[PDB]
Amino acid sequence: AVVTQESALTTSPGETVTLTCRSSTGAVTTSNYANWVQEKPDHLFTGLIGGTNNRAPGVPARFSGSLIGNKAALTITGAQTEDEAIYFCALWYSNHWVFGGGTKLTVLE
Amino acid sequence: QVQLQQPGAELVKPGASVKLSCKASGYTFTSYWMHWVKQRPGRGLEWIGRIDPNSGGTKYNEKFKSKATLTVDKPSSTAYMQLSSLTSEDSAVYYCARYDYYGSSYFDYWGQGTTVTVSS
Repeated sequence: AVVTQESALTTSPGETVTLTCRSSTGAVTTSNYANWVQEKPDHLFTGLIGGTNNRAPGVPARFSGSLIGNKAALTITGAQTEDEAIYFCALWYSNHWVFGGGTKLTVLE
Repeated sequence: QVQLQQPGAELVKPGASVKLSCKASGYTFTSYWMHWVKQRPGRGLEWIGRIDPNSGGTKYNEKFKSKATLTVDKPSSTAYMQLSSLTSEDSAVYYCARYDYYGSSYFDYWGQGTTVTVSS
């Protein structure tokens, strides 16, 4: 399976933005345990969302995961400069994880 | 509190083997699963495999089955990844990442990554 994510998205501070995660094999369901991970400059990775919509302890409340249509989605409500990073989604396919290509989110200040 | 410590880098020769370590602190090591991920410039992330530290049970991405060996040392709460017969395609940043299997199913805490450079 191939996991696809938008390549790059640009937003401005205070806007609402949504990132998607699509599966090659069909609809993303709750059986794929969609994970959202963030990579900040300096190879700094932090887990945001796991099991489709469970937010990790310490993640600001403006991050929310859900299933929109036939895709896993990460919504950032009121984007901040600190949110400029690369967001990777990962899908579980019965015996292995497949990571998407990542989305470079630019917050224009 | 939770910390995954990985050494900074490994400079090795083509055809050698390396052993990567990921030392866990601040939580009960056997209660969370440990995964290994590879990052190459512009090629996104690749899942290598995972290990359940309590039983030693592994699961690998079929592409890394003949290349990687995952083990743990429970007393020192360290996870290891051995990579054999290295080539240039093996030069990457390798991360260890904890996965909350019994809880909420996220990759919550990540090590800082070890940069492996395969060069002559």
